[PDB]
Amino acid sequence: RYHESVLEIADIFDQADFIQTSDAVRQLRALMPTLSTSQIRHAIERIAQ
Amino acid sequence: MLQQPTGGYTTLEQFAFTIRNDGTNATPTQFLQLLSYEATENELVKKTIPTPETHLPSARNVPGNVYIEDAITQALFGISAQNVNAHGYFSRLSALALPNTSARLGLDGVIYNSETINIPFYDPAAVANFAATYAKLGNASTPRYRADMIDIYAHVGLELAGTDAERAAGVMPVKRAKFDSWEGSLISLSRDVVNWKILAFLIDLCSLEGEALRAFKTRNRDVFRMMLFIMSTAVAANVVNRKVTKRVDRVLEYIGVNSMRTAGRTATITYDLSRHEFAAKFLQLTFTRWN
Amino acid sequence: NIAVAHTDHLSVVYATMSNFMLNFTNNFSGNHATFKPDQYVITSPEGSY
Repeated sequence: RYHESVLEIADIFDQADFIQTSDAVRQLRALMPTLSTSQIRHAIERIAQ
Repeated sequence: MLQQPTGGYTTLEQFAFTIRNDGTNATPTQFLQLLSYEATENELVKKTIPTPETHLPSARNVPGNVYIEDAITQALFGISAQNVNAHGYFSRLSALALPNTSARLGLDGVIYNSETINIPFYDPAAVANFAATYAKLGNASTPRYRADMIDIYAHVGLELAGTDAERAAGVMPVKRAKFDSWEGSLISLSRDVVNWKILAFLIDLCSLEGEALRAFKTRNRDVFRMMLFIMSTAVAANVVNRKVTKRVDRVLEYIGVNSMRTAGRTATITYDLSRHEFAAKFLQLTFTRWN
Repeated sequence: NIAVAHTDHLSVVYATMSNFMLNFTNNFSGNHATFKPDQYVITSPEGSY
């Protein structure tokens, strides 16, 4: 055994640019109901009109 | 469930090899006396025989049961035209080569998957050694395995027509063998020697020990010089029959030298390309065991 | 554009269907290097196959 979980590209690999690292928005990001490729596509579609 | 007392199944009246000729039925020994021969001056010298390869083919899974025995004879001395046979269920034999197997080999010439009710079969222990030598006959047409269909025949002619005065030196003069005949002749001995129970012989060769092998080879060096004669006229270059006043002789062109196509055509038994590879694989495998 | 609706809604389908009433044999193939059917046979000692 070993307790297996998931990591982040948000923690290791921080760059002031290209990886948005603000914990206020890390708190914001940890709320949405798990987006796919179609959920995020209709997101950049409703914001158009 | 017959057993051998080390006399072997050949020391039995159950199955005995007898040719029919002369208006009555005779033993091979009586026949061969008629074969008289001269010389034509092309020295047929005894070469060495290369050892066979140990690898045994796999008996591809097969339901039902094939008459393993049938094909062994139906290829060697088969009379009726036999078509290509390089392919076939010819290696189910190896399924008897392993120690504990249930597959049994009956009398008559079949290979059962499971011993069934009311069928007499050879002894499961002495049929094992027969397989670890003859199941090797499965790969008879695999390239890079087939024997050579030329040199073995030199060995063959030194056997049925070689006076000992010659074999003890390893060299002999090519002979032209002619016996006296009747009607069908050569074709009649084939239709005859086919149903002989060859398995009843070969099993003995791989089991019987020095005590009863020197004695076995002495009483059966003739049943061998019979299924070796017919197998030879399937090679000879000519079969033309000389004529006396009322008598007829079956001069055979060149016993012991191998050509590629039958002299018989219509007069005698005939081989095929697929069979030339087969006879060389048998003749090679058997000689090491015999000699 | 397929994988999301392929490894979620269709994934739970096999997960349940694996253990039906009638299904009984193993058709597993997670190792193409070594796997055989291991078939059975109906045989009688009185000549049947």
